[PDB]
Amino acid sequence: GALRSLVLIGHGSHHHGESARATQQVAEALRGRGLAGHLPYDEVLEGYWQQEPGLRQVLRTVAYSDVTVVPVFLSEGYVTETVLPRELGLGHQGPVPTGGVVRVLGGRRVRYTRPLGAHPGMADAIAAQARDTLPEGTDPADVTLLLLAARPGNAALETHAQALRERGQFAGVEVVLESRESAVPLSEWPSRVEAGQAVLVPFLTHLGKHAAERLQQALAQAAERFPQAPPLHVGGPVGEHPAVAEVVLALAAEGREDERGGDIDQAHAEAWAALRHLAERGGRLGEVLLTPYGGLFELRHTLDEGRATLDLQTVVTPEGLRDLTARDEAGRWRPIRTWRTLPRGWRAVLSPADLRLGLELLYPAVIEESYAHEHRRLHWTPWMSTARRQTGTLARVQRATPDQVDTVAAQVCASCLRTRLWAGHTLGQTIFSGVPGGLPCAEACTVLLAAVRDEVGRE
Amino acid sequence: GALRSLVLIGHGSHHHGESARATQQVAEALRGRGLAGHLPYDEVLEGYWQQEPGLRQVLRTVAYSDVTVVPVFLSEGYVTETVLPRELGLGHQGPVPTGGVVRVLGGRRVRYTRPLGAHPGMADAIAAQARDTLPEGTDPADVTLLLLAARPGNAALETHAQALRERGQFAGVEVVLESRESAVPLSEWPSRVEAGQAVLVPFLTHLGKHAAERLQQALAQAAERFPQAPPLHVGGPVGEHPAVAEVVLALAAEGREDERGGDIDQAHAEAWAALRHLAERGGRLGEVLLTPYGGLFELRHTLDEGRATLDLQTVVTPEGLRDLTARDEAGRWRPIRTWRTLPRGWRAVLSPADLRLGLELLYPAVIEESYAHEHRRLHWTPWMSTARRQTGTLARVQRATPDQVDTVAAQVCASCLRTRLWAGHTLGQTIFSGVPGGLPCAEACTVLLAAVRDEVGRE
Ligand code: SF4
Ligand code: SF4
Repeated sequence: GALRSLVLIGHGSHHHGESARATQQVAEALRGRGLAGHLPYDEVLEGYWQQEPGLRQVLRTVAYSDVTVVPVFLSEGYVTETVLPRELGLGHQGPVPTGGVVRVLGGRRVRYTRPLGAHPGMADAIAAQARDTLPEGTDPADVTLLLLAARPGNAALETHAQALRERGQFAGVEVVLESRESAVPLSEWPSRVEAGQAVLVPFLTHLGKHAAERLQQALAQAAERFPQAPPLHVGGPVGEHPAVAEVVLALAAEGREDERGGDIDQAHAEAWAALRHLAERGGRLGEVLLTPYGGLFELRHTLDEGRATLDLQTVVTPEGLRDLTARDEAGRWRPIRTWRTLPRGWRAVLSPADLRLGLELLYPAVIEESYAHEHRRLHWTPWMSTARRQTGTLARVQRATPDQVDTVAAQVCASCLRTRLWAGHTLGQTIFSGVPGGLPCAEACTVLLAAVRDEVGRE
Repeated sequence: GALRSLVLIGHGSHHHGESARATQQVAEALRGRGLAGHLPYDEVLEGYWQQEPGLRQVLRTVAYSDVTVVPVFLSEGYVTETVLPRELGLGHQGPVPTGGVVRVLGGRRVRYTRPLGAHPGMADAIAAQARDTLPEGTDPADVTLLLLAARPGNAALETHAQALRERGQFAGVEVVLESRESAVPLSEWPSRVEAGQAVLVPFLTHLGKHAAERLQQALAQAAERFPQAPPLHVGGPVGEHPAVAEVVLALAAEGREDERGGDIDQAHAEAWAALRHLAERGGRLGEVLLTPYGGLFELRHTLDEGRATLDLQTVVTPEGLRDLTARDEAGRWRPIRTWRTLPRGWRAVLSPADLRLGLELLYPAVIEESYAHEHRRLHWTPWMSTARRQTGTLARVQRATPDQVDTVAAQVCASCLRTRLWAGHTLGQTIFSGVPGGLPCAEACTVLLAAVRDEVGRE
């Protein structure tokens, strides 16, 4: 009853899975330590800007009254200083204090940290990535370290670069930058490597395919210009290296003000007790069938009821269930997990201990929002409140007519299991009073907002 | 024990519902009479070119071994002479003579008639619509009868226009043409009227919203060009008039070489015996929950399991159920009824006598195909064979590579409940083995053919 939640925030995407992969990797590694007894947290949850579990939903999902939120982002700017605290409801803008933003929201102590890329331990993670990218014999002393920035003035990266120069285990360290579409152009890298070899580490959480193409073109330009250039070993993005989890832990601690921890959140616990009572009877939630299976719980798609075990792909972890359900049957990403697009073909066998994380990853926010609606205490947010928060390209949703929003919502939300309470639709029973398809929507989602944007820009 | 089936064939659509409502209106009227005892057919079924029940499916749905197929088309031309016979598998092209084309296919004797538009009874239906359209005091001999054709070469309508002149009930009779996108265009109609009034009857099964705006547009042009034009009364499409049912009956009767009749098709009868068995125990079929309800049956969406009965819209006829499931929750047409897009919010209560029609209109061909697959005898048609039947802009599907079709099918078919047997996908268990989402796909559908056409076109 000194209990604490860690939340990790990633960018996410409507379309590309890689963009959640760094957050999901680190989350699972830290839970792993929790299983082993070396985690100063009692749970590790995820939230995303551009998919579910969303920024607006993530504090509804935390089990405990003491929460630490760490941004798994490598730059300090718009997204981290404006977008994430605004969507989180932290009422803060601009530079984050070292040590973080401390708030009281819900019945909850929340502390929002500086981003991952700001922590000095990122210099260690870079160096480790670089050494792991080399071939079995090679003295780093003979290797020049190239650090690939995503944008021009990443002040943190320059700092890490100078730390690694001083520590002196590389022949040299250069910051490289791809051109358009002062740091050294990647297309020129051999002009800076007079002897030995080079190694490239992207200072990136991940590498999407357009980005990867920009990069290999840059390198092909280099090689055309310098046809006998040093051997170059190209690493993966530092955001996927195992060391980032240790950096996340250091960031999470620095700035902590109170050492007491928190307590369990009662509303949340009540929701999950109801969920357990249902799982024990057997029951259905969305497109998922839950079946007690001795001392375990099986989950499968309701369409796959009665289907032979060996005609299914079985998993036995919450994470493997998440992964199997991340894309639809065409292989396309599912950013809104309540969409009526859950793929067939899978089975999950879960321990009683793992059931909650399993459902929370499969259907984020649904157990808690449903239970709250069942008991008429789900408060929802009108379109106007949502539209008025948006900045960037999304601010334009503010000039959508109520006809435009209804028309777009009719089309978008038809794909979804939820009922759009924020648009005046009503929901009388939920998953907790017998109805598998009875799920509340409390607020216009990121896929709806983008569609309204597009409609508004069509003129 | 002389048993016979009538099959009505319409155009249908991927996107719009009018193009089937004419066929559905006639079919439903004729089933009503068959209960009043006043029908020479023991069932009335539907099939469509561009939606389910499709031309490839409809004959497998017929209960009897003697079948009459009437095209509800107001033309007699390439579509009725070449396309419908080719898709139905009749082994016929060109002119169909009065009395039909007779074939033995499967176990059935099938007679394919001339189209609705070719029967001389259509003059009576046109006159009746004309009379109904006049201010009900009006005297016909004071009125010029204008007949709107879709396209220029409607020789059948010209035949009728001449019969109606000879009857003489009207001041005169002229054909005019829908606007492009030597009978005179509708925008010139007063050039063909010498009486002091006119009545326009569209020789169409239906009038979509596009074509309706264009008709209004043409009428505005006529009114400017001819400020002296007399008053025009505008009737709806003749295809929607109750008098068309009597013409269909007359067409069905012409040429029945005999008055013997047929027997029950045993394969079809077996599949419905299997379904009845499943129904008395309660079962799930795709996205539908089938429950014994005393001596009737209840159907609802599986997502609505447990939902309060009074929160649902109740229907009690197969046709009502069909109408309520015709569109998705965005109001978009569902041409392929096995798509995972069945709307929520309804319940059907059906007598045992209505169960089969109910299920056949809700999910065309699913019962029979599923039954046949479990008995290891569902015959599938390979892609290249489908592609090769096609003509026009659609023949372009013939250019798609195996990878191109595999790529489009993964994207399109992801929306579908069915498993593409024709593409080498296998299905080990169907609805009849207790798997709600186990449904076979025996042949590429019109929605997938159009998607492959667009892909080839884009590349
Ligand atoms: S806004 Fe619409 S699509 Fe998004 S979660 Fe809500 S109901 Fe679903
Ligand atoms: S071709 Fe694909 S979308 Fe069409 S009915 Fe078959 S499985 Fe369904």
